Amino acid sequence: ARGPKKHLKRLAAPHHWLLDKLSGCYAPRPSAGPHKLRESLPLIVFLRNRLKYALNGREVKAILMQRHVKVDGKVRTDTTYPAGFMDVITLDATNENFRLVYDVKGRFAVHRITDEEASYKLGKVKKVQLGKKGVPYVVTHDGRTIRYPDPNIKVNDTVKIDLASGKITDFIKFDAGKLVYVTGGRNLGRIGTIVHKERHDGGFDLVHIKDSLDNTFVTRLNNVFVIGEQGKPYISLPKGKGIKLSIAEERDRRRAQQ
Amino acid sequence: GKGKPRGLNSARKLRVHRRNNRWAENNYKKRLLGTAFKSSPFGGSSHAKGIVLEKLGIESKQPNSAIRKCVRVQLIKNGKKVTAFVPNDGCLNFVDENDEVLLAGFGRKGKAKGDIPGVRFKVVKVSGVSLLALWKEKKEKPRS
Amino acid sequence: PRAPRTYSKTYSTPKRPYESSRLDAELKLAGEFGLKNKKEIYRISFQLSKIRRAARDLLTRDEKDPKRLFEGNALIRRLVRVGVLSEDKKKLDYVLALKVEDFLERRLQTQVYKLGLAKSVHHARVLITQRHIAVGKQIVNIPSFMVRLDSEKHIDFAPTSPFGGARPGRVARRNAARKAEASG
Amino acid sequence: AKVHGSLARAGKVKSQTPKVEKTEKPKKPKGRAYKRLLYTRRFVNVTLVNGKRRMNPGPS
Amino acid sequence: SDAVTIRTRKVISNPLLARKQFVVDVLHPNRANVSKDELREKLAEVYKAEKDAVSVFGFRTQFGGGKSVGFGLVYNSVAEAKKFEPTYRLVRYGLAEKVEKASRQQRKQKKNRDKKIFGTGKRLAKKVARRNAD
RNA sequence: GGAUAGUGGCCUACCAUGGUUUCAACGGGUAACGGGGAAUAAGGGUUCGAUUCCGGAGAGGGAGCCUGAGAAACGGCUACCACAUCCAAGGAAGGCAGCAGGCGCGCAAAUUACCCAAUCCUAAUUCAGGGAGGUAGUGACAAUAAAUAACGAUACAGGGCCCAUUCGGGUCUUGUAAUUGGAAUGAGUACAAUGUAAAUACCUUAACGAGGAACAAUUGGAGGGCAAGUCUGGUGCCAGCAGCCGCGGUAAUUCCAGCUCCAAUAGCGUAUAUUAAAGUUGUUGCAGUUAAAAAGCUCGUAGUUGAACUUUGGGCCCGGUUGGCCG
RNA sequence: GUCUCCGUAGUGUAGCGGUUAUCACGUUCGCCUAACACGCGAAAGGUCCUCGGUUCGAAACCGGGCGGAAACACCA
Repeated sequence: ARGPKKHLKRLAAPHHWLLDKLSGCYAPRPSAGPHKLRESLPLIVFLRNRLKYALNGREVKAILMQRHVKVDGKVRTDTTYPAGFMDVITLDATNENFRLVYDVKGRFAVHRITDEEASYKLGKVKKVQLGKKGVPYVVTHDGRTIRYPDPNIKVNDTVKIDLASGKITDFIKFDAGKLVYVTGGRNLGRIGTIVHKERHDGGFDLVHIKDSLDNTFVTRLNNVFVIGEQGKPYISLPKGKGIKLSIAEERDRRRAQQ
Repeated sequence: GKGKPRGLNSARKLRVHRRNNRWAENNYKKRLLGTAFKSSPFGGSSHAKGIVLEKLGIESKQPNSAIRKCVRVQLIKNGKKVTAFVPNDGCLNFVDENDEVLLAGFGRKGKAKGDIPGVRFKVVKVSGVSLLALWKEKKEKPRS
Repeated sequence: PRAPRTYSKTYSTPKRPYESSRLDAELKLAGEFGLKNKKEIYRISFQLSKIRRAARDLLTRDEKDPKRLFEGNALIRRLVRVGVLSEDKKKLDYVLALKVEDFLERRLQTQVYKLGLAKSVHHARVLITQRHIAVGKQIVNIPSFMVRLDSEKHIDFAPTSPFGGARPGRVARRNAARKAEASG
Repeated sequence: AKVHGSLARAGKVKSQTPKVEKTEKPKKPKGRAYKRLLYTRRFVNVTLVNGKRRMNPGPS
Repeated sequence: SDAVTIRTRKVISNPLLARKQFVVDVLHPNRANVSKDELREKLAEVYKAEKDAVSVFGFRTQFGGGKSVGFGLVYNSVAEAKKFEPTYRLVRYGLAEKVEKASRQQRKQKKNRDKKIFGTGKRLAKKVARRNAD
């Protein structure tokens, strides 16, 4: 409507943000950044409703202005910064490093990683092209541009970005027998192994990912994220590791815990 | 075959034949043709104010004997001459010429209720005060 | 532009409102259980219809059905929790065989009578509304509470009530002050 | 066929009727107590049964 | 006032904001409520701090009486309290004074009137005074 | 080939005469923004959907344009038409279908209040601004819970049963009372605390706060469907009552008042529109001899429907689900 | 608000400062049946809108008020 829109009512916000429907009629619309607004998490909601460190909106602003959090090495100062998958927030105070990894249920998590793990970030490349001056480059899922990559690196693989130096240190090829991470869709947050794939040269490539419990599901190739080989994950997996128990098994788990 | 098509690919014929056959319904024709917005004196409204032009008296229909003590009121919006009916006993004394009366339906969806011929509306409020209140002596009619 | 709140009607008026047989039935039930409005009977019947409809939809599905099993035990567990269904009747068929009297018996008004602290259901109602009776450590003034076989042992006089010790009360003080001053 | 019939008889019986005032009576209980009074009268203390129960009998 | 028994729950630590948050559970048997200054006073020594270092809000008395649930905060330093505690709670206890900036209506009218003049207006004021002197 | 940020009759020059249509084009009406959804019901379905969310159009009716990434912007300009304001008659300033409020319209719809304290947005930016928004006020649009009363003792009236010592007491009862008594909180006051940007409310709780004359609950009906009078007084085809049948012409169980009773209950009635009722829209699931309904008859397209048949049968095994001796 | 045209039984509505009556409808009354009905045979129905004067004497001569029937006005 005569230009862009800078607003988000508290009814069209993504449901994985776990926002209520009574505290105000608006939602914290993420600013333009590395990830899409529907596939990321603003810093305000993460610190106010997930970690409960801040209560009000100004408390998040005061914390952010005080140069405390560090997202992907950068301190950042925007309350609506779109932190999505494979985003590490480092806090000099409280001695905690937080990593944004999806859960089995379909939301984000508060997974805590060691300082060594926060030094590296996995990234799924999207485009490989020969740019100006003949220099090759890759386009990771976060939008980072890395020049002069490994020639073996192609589309639909994952690279290990050094974050601190912004250099590729390890690449994982996409083939059968690779542990992946589903990002997006009704089957998001599942972790499994690839057995085969039907190419379907018309768009929307499909891959048959199989869970460790012999459960198999179909997810489009655009929603996959290889996170290592079979049995060895290059990243510390979240609790549960995407078992995806049914409603019956979950109820017995609760009754075995209370 | 019960006189109707019964093929798995014959749905237009049933749909069309349904469209023409539902026109025989009184309610279907009354709603879609929109005669309530054209010929209905109220113009698709539950109530209508007007001006009391004169006091009227009509006789009952067969097997009955009474004067219904009606009234002729001109609606404001439409400007049509419409007869009304003052319901309760001793209620014409409250009403008078050049008065604002809030008309209403009579319960037959347009038709005449009983022995009253032609009259299809009843007076509910006069001069801003309800007829029932004055009849029960709960309120008094404003003078001017 | 805030999200609107959700509201629902919890009672269903009878299709035949004018019938002597049904009219006397609810009058007997209301008087026996101490109910003022027959909408209370309309409400409790509405809840019975909903659970019966939900249970009926479950009984048209085959055994070992994840949807039928999960919701079936959840509804059964809730019913046996609230005390309308006995432990040996947890088979999803007696759920359709529940009546209004069974639900009415679980109301806190009837439980107060049953434990013997009101001597009359109408006296239970005034005790309910006058805050002389509490559940656990919380004062409840709603006649319809539906105790669930676990708080039934916690039904007792509230600590902040003249009947259960505490400060003697309002009209007692006026009478006590009047006689003390008369005798002084 | 006439439409200007005499209207001087309007409110006739409304005037010739005598005037009677409602004498005060003991207050009937309202609410749950009325339902209790109905219960104690409908079933507990039913008096006139004849062959079928009667709610409001007249002078017999 | 009697047997207050201030019991704290869900205590957390924020070096980010230099404060500790906790949902304070207070029981007031046979007494109506506990005043805000009351809980703040004994909040000082349980956390080994001063009176002018704590913050409590909420305290919605539980129905029936005898219990109240509220949420409380404790700040390490006075200057940290100034720079983090919002102004409305600061003026509330004793921490600052709320100056009346007239109201919203007159401020809006004054802003529009100041918008109608292009400049400081000293030359405009002297020009209109000279022209309209007679 | 021009123009566009781009493909394109978007436009231009030339050439060909094509493109859509009974499979419902085109034209007309729309008490037509569309959808997510709402009411209603066993199922099927019908009706509605301006209205909190998403996608669109407009700033009184049209046209044109600057700036800017983004407008064909109207709380930005330019012109015309219909409106309309200030004039010391030359001239100048406007578009509330933004927040309040005013006139008119009508059956029909609120304060010319407070705050950026929350949910967010914008700027150079933590600080500032936002009738976006939130709070309060009016508010019986709709929903939830729920006061108006209960409990003892006396005067009668009972239900099993004890004495079978007469019709004596009746021990336990359930109500009727020109019987009388104790305890009980709520509505309303609110010291105070909490609430909240300041507050107003909710909750808390000092203290003050019923004995009925009291702190008073109404809305309809009592011939039938459709539960509740062969009661009293008045009226006498008059007044009037009734959604349907009908009642009233001097014996009114239907009118107008009183008594009594019943229906719902802080709710009830009425009018209009709609749904179930309606198997009276019938795909599920109508009827066509006589109640309305086989075209006079035949040919015949679109449409609908359309004979049978083409790989069976027989074994050999394996691993899963449901229960199963033995638990 | 200021100014102008009318006001007359129940409906109609005449008619005319020494004095308000008529006319049809109607309104009742004796008439018949059982209630009728038509058929009929008779008589009940106006402070002349209100007030005040002019007035021997007025409703009408005049003026004030109201009602209705028509106008123009009416930015704390």
